[PDB]
Amino acid sequence: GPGSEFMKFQYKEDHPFEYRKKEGEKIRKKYPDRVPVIVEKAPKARVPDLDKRKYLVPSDLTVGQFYFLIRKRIHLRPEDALFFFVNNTIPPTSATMGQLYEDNHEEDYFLYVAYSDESVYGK
Amino acid sequence: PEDDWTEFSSEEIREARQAAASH
Repeated sequence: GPGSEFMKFQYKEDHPFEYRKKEGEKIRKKYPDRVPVIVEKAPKARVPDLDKRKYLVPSDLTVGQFYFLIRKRIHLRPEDALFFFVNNTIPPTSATMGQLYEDNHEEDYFLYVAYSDESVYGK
Repeated sequence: PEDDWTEFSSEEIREARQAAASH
């Protein structure tokens, strides 16, 4: 398969590009102050999977606020590590989700966020 | 339940803004 640092989302493996782009473009035209986000565990992560992986988040929510919400859903221990990756790098927690989206969304108009217990995506 | 959207509630957003406020 691919190299360990190539970001793979089961969402993309389960839904053809056409379906994703139709959905992402429609949701952005409808809700211009919200951004659509797919959240999944990185393949090698020793972290629980998320119940819900598809989010519509306010554009003025910060990355650190979204992280709080996602971490709350995973039900981690107080000592546990968790890192987000967008396009292979840890996104700045002080950025807004709207800015992160504007810079990083794919051609299907989704923003893709992976999480791991390791600070490097493929480790 | 194929592929629903999840949106946070307003109170959930409020709690997040309080626990991860800007510096």
